[PDB]
Amino acid sequence: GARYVRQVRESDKSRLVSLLIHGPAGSGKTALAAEIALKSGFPFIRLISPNELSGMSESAKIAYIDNTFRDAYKSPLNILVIDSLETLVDWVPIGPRFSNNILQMLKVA
Amino acid sequence: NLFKDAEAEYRAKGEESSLHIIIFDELDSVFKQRGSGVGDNVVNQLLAKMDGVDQLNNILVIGMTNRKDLIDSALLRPGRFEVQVEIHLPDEKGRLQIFDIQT
Ligand SMILES: Nc1ncnc2c1ncn2[C@@H]1O[C@H](COP(=O)(O)OP(=O)(O)OP(=O)(O)O)[C@@H](O)[C@H]1O
Repeated sequence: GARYVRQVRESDKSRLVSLLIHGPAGSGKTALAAEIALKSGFPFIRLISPNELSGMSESAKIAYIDNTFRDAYKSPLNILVIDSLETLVDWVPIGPRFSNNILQMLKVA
Repeated sequence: NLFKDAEAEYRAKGEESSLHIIIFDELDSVFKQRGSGVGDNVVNQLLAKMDGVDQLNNILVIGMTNRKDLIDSALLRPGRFEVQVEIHLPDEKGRLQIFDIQT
């Protein structure tokens, strides 16, 4: 993680870096992500959890994500943490049902 | 129309005016985040009056609400709604004191 942070700060062509930490449930992922973020010093850090998109409606969620991403494009350096990605896109394995608009937006973003 | 009278006095007297108060209740019912409607008209009309091209420093506006994380993000910038405070439920000493004052 430290290596990636260092590259993202001082480079010329790498202007967008993603990652994906996956593992068995209960393995303690979100803590590790936050720890990797907290030892960077970036001016702008923000987090999106299901706890804040609680009890809203779908359109509200899309609007909220839009606003967050918009705010991410007005400062030199930034970091951004996203949790679960199968809970924002409400996933129930029988049928199987889920919501498509949110997924498509996240894939484009 | 809520700012007319105070404004008149500021123009007349100057810096020797008398304080005015405006109490707002349920601030979370109309002033919601502007996205990308009537709501936007309301938000803009309030924004341009709280602090606009014309200086006005003989006023004090208090606001009361039950959900503090839904007001637009531009109404909470140093200069418009500066100090934010929380009211808890009374503790035991609070109840004793309340009893003292009421009885
Ligand atoms: N490297 C670590 N060392 C010690 N404790 C850790 C470590 N990583 C996580 N934890 C502990 O894990 C707990 C929180 O778990 P956390 O929410 O990160 O799990 P999770 O993988 O996100 O869970 P879930 O899949 O159920 O959403 C805390 O008590 C934290 O101290």
